[PDB]
Amino acid sequence: HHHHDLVEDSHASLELRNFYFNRDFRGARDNADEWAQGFLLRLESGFSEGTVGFGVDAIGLLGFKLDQDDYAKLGLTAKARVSNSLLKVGALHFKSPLVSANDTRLLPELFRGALLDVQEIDGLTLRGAHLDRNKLNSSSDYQVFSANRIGGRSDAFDFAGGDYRLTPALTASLHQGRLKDIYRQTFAGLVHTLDLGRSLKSDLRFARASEDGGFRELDNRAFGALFSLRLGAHAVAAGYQRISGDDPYPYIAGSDPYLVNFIQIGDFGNVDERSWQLRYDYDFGALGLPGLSFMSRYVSGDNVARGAANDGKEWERNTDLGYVVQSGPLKNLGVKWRNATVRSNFANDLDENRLILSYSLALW
Ligand SMILES: CCCCCCCCOCCOCCOCCOCCO
Repeated sequence: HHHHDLVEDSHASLELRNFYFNRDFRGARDNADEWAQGFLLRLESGFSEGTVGFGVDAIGLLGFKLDQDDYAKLGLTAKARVSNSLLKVGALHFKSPLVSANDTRLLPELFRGALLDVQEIDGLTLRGAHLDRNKLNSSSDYQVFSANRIGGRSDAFDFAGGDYRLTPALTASLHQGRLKDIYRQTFAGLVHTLDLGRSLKSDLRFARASEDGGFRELDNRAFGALFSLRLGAHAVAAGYQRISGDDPYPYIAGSDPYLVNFIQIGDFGNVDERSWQLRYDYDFGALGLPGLSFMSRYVSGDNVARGAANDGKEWERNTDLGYVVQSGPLKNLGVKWRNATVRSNFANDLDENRLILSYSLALW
């Protein structure tokens, strides 16, 4: 019986987040501070029997400040399954080259709309979405979209894309989408994974955007290259990014851009910006400290447009230090410290600390 299949096969978890966030400006008059507690209840039902299985997911968000992020929200999502392909309608949170929901604050950004994931066929995975609302990570209400830096107003985002495995090691991607009445963007990607005794990942990105509808003329191009070398417990990555045209890298305001040099604070997607990144990771497991992690990265950008000049420059340093409790009562309890420093000649200098204490508990 259907209703009961929904429950019998359902799963659920609760996540607790305690979150401290600090922004210190070099213009101290813009210094923000926040201490908050969040709760996230995730409910995923099973599917009703048949060719097309139906189900329902829910996500409950509660946040309050401790000193916006003072709210409660429940988002429903109807779903429909055939073979291994999935359609969702309602509240959405997913990642893709042209649109990615953010979850780096207390509570996640959500979109409203329809998302369709077609199961991998012959090495090919197709995805598509129609979105019509954005709910910023820090707020409870759904609003229409605008574009980062660029502005505009839009009540529809659409995209379709394919990810194709040319071989087991090489994946090619092509996504096309539109933020209605603001911009159109197309993305092509190539990713090579070399697994030896140790690994090298090569990630190439190219995206072009222009205006849509009656929006002011818009021209942007963004090329990215990221090479990530895994060497035992060590990892080093080098990234290169170049933004071109009259306009900066467009994306839905509030969301995450798919730029290889997008980091804790900056996207390095300013007009004409050229940037390079070095990144290091160490996993302390082999050493005997499973659960301890460290990450450090640096990005330097130049060629940024300042009026008719191109002498804008910036750099940002990030450091992540994190520990997950491995055993005992408090098992799965995780603490993470994210520290960022930014300096530029076209924006304000900033130091930022994020401290996140998180605990996840399976209900069933
Ligand atoms: C948490 C502090 C992060 C600072 C980064 C330190 C850089 C670590 O580089 C060490 C790499 O050294 C390679 C080891 O040299 C090979 C010889 O011995 C290897 C066999 O144990």
